[PDB]
Amino acid sequence: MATALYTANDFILISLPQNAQPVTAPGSKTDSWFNETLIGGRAFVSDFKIPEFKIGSLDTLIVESEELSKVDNQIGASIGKIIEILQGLNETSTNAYRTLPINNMPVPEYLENFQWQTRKFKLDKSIKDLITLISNESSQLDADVRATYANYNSAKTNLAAAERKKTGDLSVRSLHDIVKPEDFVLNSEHLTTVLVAVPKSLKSDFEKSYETLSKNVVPASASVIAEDAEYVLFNVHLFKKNVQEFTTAAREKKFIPREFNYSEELIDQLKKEHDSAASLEQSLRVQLVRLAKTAYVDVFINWFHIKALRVYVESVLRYGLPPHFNIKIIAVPPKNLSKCKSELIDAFGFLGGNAFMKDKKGKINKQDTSLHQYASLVDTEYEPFVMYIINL
Amino acid sequence: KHDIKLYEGDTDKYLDGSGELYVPPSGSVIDDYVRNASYLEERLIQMEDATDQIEVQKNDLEQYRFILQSGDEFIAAAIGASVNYVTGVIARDKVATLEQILWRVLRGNLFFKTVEIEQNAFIVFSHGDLIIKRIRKIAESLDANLYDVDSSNEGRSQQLAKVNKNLSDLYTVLKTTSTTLESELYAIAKELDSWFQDVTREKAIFEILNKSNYDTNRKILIAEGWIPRDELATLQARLGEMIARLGI
Amino acid sequence: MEGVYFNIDNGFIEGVVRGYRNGLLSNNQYINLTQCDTLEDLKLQLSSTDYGNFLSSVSSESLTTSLIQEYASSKLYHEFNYIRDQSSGSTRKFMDYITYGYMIDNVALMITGTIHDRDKGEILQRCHPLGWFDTLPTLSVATDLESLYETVLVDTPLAPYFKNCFDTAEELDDMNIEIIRNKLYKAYLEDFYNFVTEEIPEPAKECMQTLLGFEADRRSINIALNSLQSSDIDPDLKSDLLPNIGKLYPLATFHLAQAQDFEGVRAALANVYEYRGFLETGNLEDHFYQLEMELCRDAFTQQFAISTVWAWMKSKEQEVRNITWIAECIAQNQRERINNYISVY
Amino acid sequence: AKQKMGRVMQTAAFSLAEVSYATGENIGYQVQESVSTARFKVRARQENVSGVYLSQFESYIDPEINDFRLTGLGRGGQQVQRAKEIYSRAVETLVELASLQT
Amino acid sequence: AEKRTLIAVIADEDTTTGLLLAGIGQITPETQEKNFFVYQEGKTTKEEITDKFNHFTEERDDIAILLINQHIAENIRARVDSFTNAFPAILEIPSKDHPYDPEKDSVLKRVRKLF
Repeated sequence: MATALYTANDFILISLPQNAQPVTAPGSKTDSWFNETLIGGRAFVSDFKIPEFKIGSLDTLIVESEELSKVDNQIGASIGKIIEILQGLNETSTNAYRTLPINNMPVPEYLENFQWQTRKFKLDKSIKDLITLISNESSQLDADVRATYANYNSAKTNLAAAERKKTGDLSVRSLHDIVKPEDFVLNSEHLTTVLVAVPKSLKSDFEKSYETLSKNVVPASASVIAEDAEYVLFNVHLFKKNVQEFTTAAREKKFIPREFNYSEELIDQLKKEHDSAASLEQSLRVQLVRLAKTAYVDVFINWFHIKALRVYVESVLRYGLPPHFNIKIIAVPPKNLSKCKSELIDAFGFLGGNAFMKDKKGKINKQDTSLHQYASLVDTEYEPFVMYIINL
Repeated sequence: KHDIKLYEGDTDKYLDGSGELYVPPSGSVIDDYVRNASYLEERLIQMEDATDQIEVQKNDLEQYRFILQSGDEFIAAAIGASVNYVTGVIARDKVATLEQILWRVLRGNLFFKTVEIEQNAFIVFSHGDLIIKRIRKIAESLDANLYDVDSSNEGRSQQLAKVNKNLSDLYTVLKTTSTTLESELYAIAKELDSWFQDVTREKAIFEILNKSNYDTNRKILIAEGWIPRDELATLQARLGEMIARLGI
Repeated sequence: MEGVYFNIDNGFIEGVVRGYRNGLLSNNQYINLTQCDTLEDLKLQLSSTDYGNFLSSVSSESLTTSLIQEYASSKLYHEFNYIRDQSSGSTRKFMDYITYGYMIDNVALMITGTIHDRDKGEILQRCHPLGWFDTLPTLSVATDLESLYETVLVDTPLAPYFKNCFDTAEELDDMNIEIIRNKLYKAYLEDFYNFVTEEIPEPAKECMQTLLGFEADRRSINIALNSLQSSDIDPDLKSDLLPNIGKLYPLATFHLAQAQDFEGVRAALANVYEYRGFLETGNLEDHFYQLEMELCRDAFTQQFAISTVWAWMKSKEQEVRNITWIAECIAQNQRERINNYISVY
Repeated sequence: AKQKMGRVMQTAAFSLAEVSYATGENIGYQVQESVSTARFKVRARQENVSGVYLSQFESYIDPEINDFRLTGLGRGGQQVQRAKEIYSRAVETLVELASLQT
Repeated sequence: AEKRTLIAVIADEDTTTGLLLAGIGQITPETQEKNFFVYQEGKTTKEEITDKFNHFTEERDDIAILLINQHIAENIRARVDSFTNAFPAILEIPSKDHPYDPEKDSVLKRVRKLF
């Protein structure tokens, strides 16, 4: 029915023997029935004719289906996470990347022109290597997109800590962009500057007190260099020995000193931290948005490669011969899936079972039970003919 | 074990009809009673474990009798080895459906499903000789006895011939066990009550006499006296208001 | 409506609680304390509060484990033990029941602890009506259920423990730590509900009502998350099913509690809740705290209410823990894992 | 490796300590009843380093060993649940480094 | 070789608790004697640690690696130094809220002389 719906079309992939005839329209043609009869003719049929592959023996065949089911579900999940990493980044908002190009060809248009891709996946190769290659590609790609989104989240956290240090709230913050040679003196060692983080109420209280906190406090130094909502930030100059007396005396009044000296290396390194943190988040975000989009397409081509494979092998297991099947991808318009699924079951169901057949509709995903999951590795409810439901 | 339940509230008297009969007016010798119960405890433990081991094997082989006969006829591979058959018992034909559902989803339609009603269900799956393990995994997980060949007895040709002679040993060896157990049961039921009454009475003497310090700081007088045995009867009639007249 | 009643008794309990809340650590302080890493600064912020009294006593710039536990124990005696005794009426009773309900988890653990064999003396802080010098040891030595009932009758007023013991006779509580505690909590939350229902006509519950339900939902999802992938027995109330007005449903809690993975539930539940369903055990833990932290503060807007004092007690348990967590990191010059990451109190 | 183990052991120990104090009960007592197996064990090998045989160890984590039941305590249970996960990772460090010591 | 697969602990209460949860030690089901020893700092006499030392090294033999806190190991310095065997291994790690010291490390002393 749905699982990550935007405005994307939903697809049902079916395969049949070449001797099959519908019983719902007797004597009619299969290809004609799909376009014409099927859910009031609002059914858009596209080709999707999957080639022959190297099929194993009987013992190996059981094991080939078991793995197709697992790998299919992994790729399907992993793509779901990639879409999410984008959704969160605001690179997918209204609609994006479920209808967007897949190597310069939209998603619905791409399925119709999808018949097998000879990009690196060959029919002179074994089945086994096809499952191992496609699945490795899919896992590896997801892991890089995940590693960058984790690093980006960390990077935001560093930048946020940094802006507040460069001005915001005082409790860990020392200023470094509002320096001046006279509001911040330290050139020998006699004079130093202590900064005092003072609550707003307490601002008058500091202007009065500043001189009395220790002996040898420089005259008229008390000025608000910076000011925020909760706090007003003062500079006072005084003698270095006296800094201990000054700080303790400041804490009785119920101010909070923030210690920052005007050493050259200090000023430079805090400033650097702000900059280096903005440059890390910036570079990363551009590579990361690009990397997911590039990953997205690859895992899309790979998801369909397994399904095509999965469906083909399964068809062989259930119908037997001929090995030549009549295979289609039917584009269902959103919310007609249940009605479409039922009609197909009535016509074609007799072929795969004349008693192993019941009416069914839609696709429900669960971890309540394992029934209704349509899979050949866990026990499910047996479908009367090969039909797989794709939700985009 | 005996499926006779304890009688209690206890006779230890010599007033009563039963008191005289199930408790001898004589003295008690602890050694004799310990040795009597020893021999019987040992015999039973053998008898009880042996009935269960013998009985279980019999119920199974009688079950797999009909199974191997039906399964060979279902023929030209009865003593075959290049074809794989799976004979199996299952509790009911209901449980068998759930198996059928696993099979069809996970292995394809490589089975032929036949069923015969027992008294259980004989189920039969028939397969290749190289897909056995996968069928086996399904059989284990739904509690079925589908084995490749049922029974560890197969050794004559047919399988069944060996099975049928081993089923004749099982039946007669269980019956002999049942007889030894029965015989001994009728023999000792009555004896157990008498020794039980005797043993109660020994506990009481020791207690009367002071066998621990606690009985001492609770009653401090213990007296002695001689009662003719022809009169033992009348002393036990009144148990004593806060006096114990339980005697030898 | 609240303050539509004149009470001699409510006036005493409400003012004494307000008197503590004045010096009490604000939201802004906790925000300042995470930022810190300076040994001296942590002292200063705290010196000034109710907790600051104890801090002054022994002056330690780096706070060790023991110091923190000692300060919190001292602080629960003035704030909770004392208050009850100079309070009277229905208002003292409501305070006794909340304190005793916390005691039932502690004392239950001590009793269960005897069965396992364990060392006792001082037991870690909680809000209890009377210290570990009065009630808790007397209850502890009786492991026999029969004697438990008798020992509760001596306590005037009665403890909840009397009902809890009735229950363990009929074996609706089973054995093992995890299952017992889940049942003790289920009762705990049930007692909260019965009280609100009687109490409501003169002091209404608005702020308290929203907080009591959100607390209930969180507690139950948490119990379930714990028994997800650790084993779960399906017929037991290890899913913590309890009445609700429909904010959390029995069905949705049961799905999570069993070992089948049911992370989805949390996400569907949230629409304004902090916990939204994640793959990080640690991130879930952070969120739980912040949610339960909010709405206590909102409850303070009301006054002359049973609503106010309840929300305050439950905030106090969450503050003692925050103090511990922040203080220890700053002591050995590290930053917080959970507290630095949370930012809404 | 001594310095490295020390940092890891102090950090895992402090996260466990915080949790013990917040819940208001001592987790360690609960933990001592439940410990009756060990997940992380070693398997011994003799390795020729020159002509002499030295003791080497290679560590195994039993996957047949479930989680202990010290969770579900309420809010206090969440705290222990996160706690064991950091600690199993940490403890693995101590043992793998320890193989060289012997 | 293999005849030992427990890791025993002499450590502060929190460190030990943690380690057990993680699963290293145990309370045995046929000796009913711990295969770990918890320590309350400064509250436990130096003589009790020594009994426990003997216990893991000698009176038990299923101990592979013996872990021991530097703060604690120092108190009973004499017994640790005298233990020079590899069965069980002695590996001193820093105590909780204590930094590395090469001289609370029995093995490092031994190695340094006679190199």
